[PDB]
Amino acid sequence: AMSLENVAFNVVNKGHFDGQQGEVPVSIINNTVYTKVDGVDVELFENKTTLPVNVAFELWAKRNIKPVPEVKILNNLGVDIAANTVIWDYKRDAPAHISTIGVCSMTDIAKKPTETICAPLTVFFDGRVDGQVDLFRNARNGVLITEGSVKGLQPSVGPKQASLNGVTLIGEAVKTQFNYYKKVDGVVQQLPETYFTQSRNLQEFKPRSQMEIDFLELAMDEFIERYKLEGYAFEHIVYGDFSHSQLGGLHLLIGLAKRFKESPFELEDFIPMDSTVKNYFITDAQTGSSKCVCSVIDLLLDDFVEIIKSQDLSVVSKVVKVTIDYTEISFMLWCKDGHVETFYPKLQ
Amino acid sequence: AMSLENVAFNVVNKGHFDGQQGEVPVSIINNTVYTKVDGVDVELFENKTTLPVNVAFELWAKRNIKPVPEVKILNNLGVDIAANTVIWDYKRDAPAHISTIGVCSMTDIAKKPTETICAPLTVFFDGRVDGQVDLFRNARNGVLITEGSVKGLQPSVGPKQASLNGVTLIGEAVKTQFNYYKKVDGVVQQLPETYFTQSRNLQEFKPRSQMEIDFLELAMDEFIERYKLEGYAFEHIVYGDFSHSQLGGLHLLIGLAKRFKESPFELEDFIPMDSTVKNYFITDAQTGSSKCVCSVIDLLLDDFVEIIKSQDLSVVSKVVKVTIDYTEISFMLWCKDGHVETFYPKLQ
Amino acid sequence: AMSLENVAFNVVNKGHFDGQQGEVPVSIINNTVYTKVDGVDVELFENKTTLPVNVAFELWAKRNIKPVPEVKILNNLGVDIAANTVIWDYKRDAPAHISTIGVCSMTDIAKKPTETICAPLTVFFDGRVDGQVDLFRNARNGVLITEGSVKGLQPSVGPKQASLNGVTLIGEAVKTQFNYYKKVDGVVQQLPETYFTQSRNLQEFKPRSQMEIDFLELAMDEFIERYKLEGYAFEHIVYGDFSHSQLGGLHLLIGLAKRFKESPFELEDFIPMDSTVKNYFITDAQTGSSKCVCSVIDLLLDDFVEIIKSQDLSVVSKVVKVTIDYTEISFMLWCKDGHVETFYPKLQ
Amino acid sequence: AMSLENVAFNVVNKGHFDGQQGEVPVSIINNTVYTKVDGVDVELFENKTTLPVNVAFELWAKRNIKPVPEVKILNNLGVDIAANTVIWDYKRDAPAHISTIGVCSMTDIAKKPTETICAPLTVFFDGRVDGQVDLFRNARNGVLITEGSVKGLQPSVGPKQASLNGVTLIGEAVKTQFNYYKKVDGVVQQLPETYFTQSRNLQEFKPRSQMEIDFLELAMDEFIERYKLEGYAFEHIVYGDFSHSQLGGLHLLIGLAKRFKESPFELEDFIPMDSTVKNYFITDAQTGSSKCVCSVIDLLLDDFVEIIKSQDLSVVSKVVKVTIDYTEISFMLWCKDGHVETFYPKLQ
Amino acid sequence: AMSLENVAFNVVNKGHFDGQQGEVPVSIINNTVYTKVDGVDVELFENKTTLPVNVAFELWAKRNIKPVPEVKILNNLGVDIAANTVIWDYKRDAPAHISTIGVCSMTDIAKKPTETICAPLTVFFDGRVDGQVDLFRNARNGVLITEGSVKGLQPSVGPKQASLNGVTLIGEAVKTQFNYYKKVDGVVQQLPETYFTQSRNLQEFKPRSQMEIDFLELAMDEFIERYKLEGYAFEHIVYGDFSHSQLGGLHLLIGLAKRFKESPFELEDFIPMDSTVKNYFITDAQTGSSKCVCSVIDLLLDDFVEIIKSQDLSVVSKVVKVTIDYTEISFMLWCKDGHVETFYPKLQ
Ligand SMILES: c1ncc2c(n1)NCC2
Ligand SMILES: c1ncc2c(n1)NCC2
Ligand SMILES: c1ncc2c(n1)NCC2
Ligand SMILES: c1ncc2c(n1)NCC2
Ligand SMILES: c1ncc2c(n1)NCC2
Repeated sequence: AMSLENVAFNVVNKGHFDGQQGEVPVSIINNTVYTKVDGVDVELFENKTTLPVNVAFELWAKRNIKPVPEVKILNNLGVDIAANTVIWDYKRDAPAHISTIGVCSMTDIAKKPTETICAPLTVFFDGRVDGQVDLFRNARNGVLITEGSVKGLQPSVGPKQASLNGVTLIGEAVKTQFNYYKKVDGVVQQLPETYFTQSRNLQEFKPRSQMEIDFLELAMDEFIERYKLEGYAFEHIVYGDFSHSQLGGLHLLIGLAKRFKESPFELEDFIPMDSTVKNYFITDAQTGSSKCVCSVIDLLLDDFVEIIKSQDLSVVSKVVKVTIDYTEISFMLWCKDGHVETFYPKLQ
Repeated sequence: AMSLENVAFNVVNKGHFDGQQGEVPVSIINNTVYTKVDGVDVELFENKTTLPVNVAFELWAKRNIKPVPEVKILNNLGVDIAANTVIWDYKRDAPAHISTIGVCSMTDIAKKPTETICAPLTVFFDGRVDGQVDLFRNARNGVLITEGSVKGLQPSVGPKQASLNGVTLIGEAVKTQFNYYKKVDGVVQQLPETYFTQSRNLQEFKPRSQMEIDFLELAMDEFIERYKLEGYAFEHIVYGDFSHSQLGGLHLLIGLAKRFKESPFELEDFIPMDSTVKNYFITDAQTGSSKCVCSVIDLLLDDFVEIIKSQDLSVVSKVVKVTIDYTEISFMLWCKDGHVETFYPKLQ
Repeated sequence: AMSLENVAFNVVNKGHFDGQQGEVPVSIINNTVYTKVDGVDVELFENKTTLPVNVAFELWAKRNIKPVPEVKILNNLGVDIAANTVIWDYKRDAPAHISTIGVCSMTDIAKKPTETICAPLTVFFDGRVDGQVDLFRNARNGVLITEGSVKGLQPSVGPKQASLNGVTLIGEAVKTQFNYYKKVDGVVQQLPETYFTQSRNLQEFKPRSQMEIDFLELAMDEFIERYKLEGYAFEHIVYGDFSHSQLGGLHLLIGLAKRFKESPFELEDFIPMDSTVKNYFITDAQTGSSKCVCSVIDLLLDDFVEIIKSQDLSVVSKVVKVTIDYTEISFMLWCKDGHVETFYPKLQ
Repeated sequence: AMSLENVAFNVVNKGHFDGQQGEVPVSIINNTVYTKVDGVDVELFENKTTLPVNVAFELWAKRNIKPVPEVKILNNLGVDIAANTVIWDYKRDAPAHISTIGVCSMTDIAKKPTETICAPLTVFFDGRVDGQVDLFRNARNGVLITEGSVKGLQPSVGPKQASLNGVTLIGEAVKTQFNYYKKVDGVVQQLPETYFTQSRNLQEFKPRSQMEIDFLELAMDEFIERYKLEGYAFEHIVYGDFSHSQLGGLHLLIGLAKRFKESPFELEDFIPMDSTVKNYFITDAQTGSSKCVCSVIDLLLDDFVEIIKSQDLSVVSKVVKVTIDYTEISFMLWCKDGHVETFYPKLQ
Repeated sequence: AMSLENVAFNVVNKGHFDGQQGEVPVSIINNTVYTKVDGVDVELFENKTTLPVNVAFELWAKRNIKPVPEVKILNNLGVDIAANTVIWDYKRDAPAHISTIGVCSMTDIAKKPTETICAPLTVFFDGRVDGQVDLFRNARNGVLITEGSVKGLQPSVGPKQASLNGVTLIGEAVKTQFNYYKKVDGVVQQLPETYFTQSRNLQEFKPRSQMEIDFLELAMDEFIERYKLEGYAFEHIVYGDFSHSQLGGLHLLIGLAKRFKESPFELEDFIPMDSTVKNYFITDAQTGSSKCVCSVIDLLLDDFVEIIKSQDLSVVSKVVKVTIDYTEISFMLWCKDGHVETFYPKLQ
């Protein structure tokens, strides 16, 4: 007996949809859901989605409140829809997927992932919910996450971090590192060996290795000396060049974090969504050095050093493909006289 | 267990709210309520009110579908709120009253009219619903309608016509002529002697007397001759004067109906609401004769003749007060040399 | 002391803005202006313009309520702005001009047309308002209308009809036929010889000549015989050909009116604005004969006969230019063996 | 002579409504009020209320700009409406009350609180405005605030802090501590002995006692030792338990402030309004420990210590009612073997 | 071949409009432009302007991404429109000018500034774009900026700072200090000698002189002693008086910055636009001292000291006009016994 007033009752009393019985008075005006409290309207939800306000309200209330894979991972794995849950995309303030399965009568394409409409779609399954590992085994297409082993299925160890209510974290009181499994056309697919992005923020950036501590503490020339990075263009790629009108390099988040401590800069997120590589229109406030499309990736500095040091530096220009977050990231490598000139996530 | 989905289910299956159990998927977008039918959205309701879309939807679904007094009568009698029903105002496409009693959780000020919040409000009671005659008997303020006699209380015979789903009609299969009772501060009022407006349309106008048949059939001069109306300015007041830039007279609906048969005209309803006297910005299409504020009343021609023939014609200008639909309508009477110059509802 | 509440007071009490003092409570919700009447909101105005709701409300309230030239005439004469009035475009439900002069503080570019900002704009002047003939005399660019003669200036007799509150009519109680004058860069122009469109409706079409009476009364072959129209393709151009999937001809409003009496058809007005030539996507309901772009002109049948009879019929295809409503209308004339095949307004 | 353009003139020139004469051009688009400045539109107000945009604009402009009681206090005292002022609710960005008295023609239920419509409503009166103490004496229901004594009326000393333009502060240049008086059904009511919440922020939290300084400075075990809190579950209730998936305790704002200094966390305010007890969906970013409904109260630590130490610890579970901000706050007390297990504001 | 889908393609791929060929799917809902990415809608733009959403999207995409004069300077110089660029006003989130020249088909009044419609408008020209210095020489009205000298034109050295993508900065990698030129009615105008505002923020305020360092570091009485400011009311004007209900003075941004370090305060920007002098409704959080209209200017402290010390202190009250940002700023000077009482930017 699903209703707008019951979803609102659950939000008000339980903090989210919790299957509880009850109704609260609701008013919908434009794109906002309000509830009456002591004679006045109190805002419960502001629709930022392209779905109808009451529909987006129910999907948000029905969001998964357990640690779930970050939307960039689900996207990189080709996930189309989730089985009997809503993965809320906090970066877009919208459902991560267009349709649902057994969640909301307006967006449901099926009540169970076993329905034939779900066979061509890559359904996300959560091994923490009863019966979902079995539903993945019977699914034609799907991605499964588990906390432990599944007899016969070869696991892929995912990232350490997961998203819990929009907070990306490495769990201590909860498990956030999952085993990942994928099936394409009824066949279990081998997930590739991959690096993982660290999902850190510029404002609250923390080093996760002795190399990262040394990058943030040491001066540019002594860090490059200590880590034998001469001829790898870290001065351009990681530290950044703010001497010309066009900002040079600055493609690693740790380099932006180091700069941010000394002077501020504007990062225009012109495609605001979760992705392995992010594109920003950057304007350095100290110098006025700027770049319309500055691709940034948050790799652990050691992982980036390992990628660039593994490269052959004998050709003028080549596409270097690196698996990051299960996806193929093309990098552009420019060399001269056996030294790196630039190395950046190739702007497609 | 009131809900948006249940109100929508009732509209789709029963044509209105009928207390039936069930839910249909609903989407709200801007001011419209849609329901999904075979994968596509079908419009159920377009909000024309100043209330939230979902709230207006429920009050419209919960509208009274029996013949009810026309909103102009309820307003003239000082009705503030209705007891356990919604009087839908079809002229405004909105509820006739701001609040409800035992109807909708968002608009309810009380569940029963016996609650102390209803004591100072003139509550509308319908003697056709069980226990409402007794709720009026106990009420401090109220208006009661009945189909027959009430013990001890003397009735005021109302108009022949009532509104059934927005259709104003004189019932043949249903009773539309009610007895009216009114209480102010616990005292049963003596409702005054009143004329009633006829609530006719210009396009489907029907005469309701031999004088009205003769007005529409005969020529102007022979009707005035037959009914001894010389000196009463019917040529100006009722027939209308389209010879000058400002349209002269034309204050009786029957006169507009007669004109409408010969040539069309635009009637701008600049305050669209139900009222005893209506104001229109009229433009006669044949002549180009026009008037910004042309007050029109739909009185039976015989009743209008009685009013104008019962006035003293010895003063240049005076206010003539007439009880019409229980309200005091002021008219402006202009005379010269013992004859009428003009007579018009000075009301809005 | 202009205000929203004062404009609303004027609309409610005077039927339009009349400079009266007073205020009524107003509420604005989305694109609608409401006013409170006995505790409930009554709609005063629904904004159909691309201007802000309160601004469009004031321009509509301040609309010219005298017979004014039809917007197609003002446009054809290059009118940019009106002097101290608003020409309301009833076909678009919007002001005919972007800006105003001495009308509304939000849209005013000047308070008087003598301000230098108005010098390059063709200002519309109304000789019926005191001092406007003299403001046109001093203006660099302008269009003047008068009811009589102007000293020294030679007139161009305009169309018989004018628009009074959106009703196009030939005045009997008011004058609708104006003298037109135009100045370009300080020089009084000689307005060209022009035909005028008749501005009739399909539903209320009336013949304005003995030829038009004969077209509507007689059969196709006897009308063409009586008026010696053999070889002029009136069967195709005026009567219409509904025998093939593509509707043939039907470019004169009188021909659509004749057809409309026998059987209905849909006319999709895909560019809804006032213009000399109109384009309709027509679907004949009886036959299913249709045409995406069917250009229709409302010319007096005698004027259309004069145009087609004054053309050289010796070339396969050529452009025929005709001054209609002061503008140059291009027609496409197609001939074969000295007879007309088709003739149609190539205009939009 | 109230108007939209006059309210806007006052906002632009005086920073709020100040009864000044004048008008500025205004445009309303969707839910925003703009004014023209140097040819471009400048936003004056964005409507976040469920009232029409122009109406909410006027109530916001007419907001009380003197220190006023925090909305949680007015609500806890049953205040329905204010006398001749608007208490703006900055937490909701909306008027604290639905209707007004002598403020705005659209929301006014009366011009003076002496009107009979105000008798059943608890009207807020401000003794700092001339004649309001007398109006409270004549009011059937009301709440009065004063800066000093009222002859014969027994005062209740309110909180030290008040809200001045949305800034909660303890006044040094202005008086913020008021005497409070309440009347129910014509009878002056004795306000109960009460504790007061401190109205502090997590980000700018300041200790207001030596115990609060010691809580934030000392380690958990030495604070509990110093203040003899062994057996009172401060480790769970105040410090918080982040070791399991469900976050344990954390019901006192000072405990959240201490945690906030070490590591961040998300507090989802799912019912955003001012209240004595707040409910948050909390997610600890360091551990991933979370709780859907975590009730938080900002009491001075000494006051909380006094409440819990006053409890009988001999029963398994009991409801403990404490008067806070004039309202009865139910707490849930869970004991075992003469020691506290948990003590929290009971989730209703 | 301009289109919505091409503008969106440019935003997604180039970070702004870059004349590139291509189309991406777009959806417009209410005031937001979305693009489809991996089956879900991603927000590209939220319209905060009074222009249609698709039109504002194109003007924002077509914004000037080079360092440009701050909107306060362009306004103070009477700039109406820009030549073949869009100056985006980041403080209003809207175009700085109503119309464009050769930018967008919906807002263009002309394709080239040489068109006669641009002659009466003060067109902004950028000497960094080819042919714009010549277009300024031929323009009747205009403002020109250059990086170097223009043969024969007497330059005005502008402010050190410019706006690059909404970041006000003094360029190190780019030039931000321009030469300014103005023409009124075909005649090159001599720009006056002027002081410049510093365009600093309260939160990230940095001193730009030894006097400014001493103001922020030293105590009030020793700074006034060191700089011989006795009798100049710096205690009131610059430091601020928070002892009474009305906040005294506090008209220099550096004084607000010094206060901000010790205690917070709310600054209500009730007219949010870029201007030489700003007006704020300020509420000091520590004391509750407040002022509805507190005019603030960010002059370099030395420049302010120079202005006030240059004043004659022998009259009770006088208007003192100072040229700041090319505009005449009226100050109010109040003296008594040869000493300053107050000196503030006169509230108009
Ligand atoms: C594209 N981006 C950067 C570089 C390049 N091409 N050649 C050397 C450096
Ligand atoms: C106003 N209205 C109508 C009339 C009048 N004044 N004098 C004669 C008739
Ligand atoms: C285009 N439209 C009409 C016609 C034509 N081409 N050829 C003969 C008649
Ligand atoms: C509800 N909440 C917490 C507890 C309880 N019941 N029993 C002991 C601890
Ligand atoms: C206006 N504002 C401040 C002052 C004044 N007038 N006289 C002395 C001080």
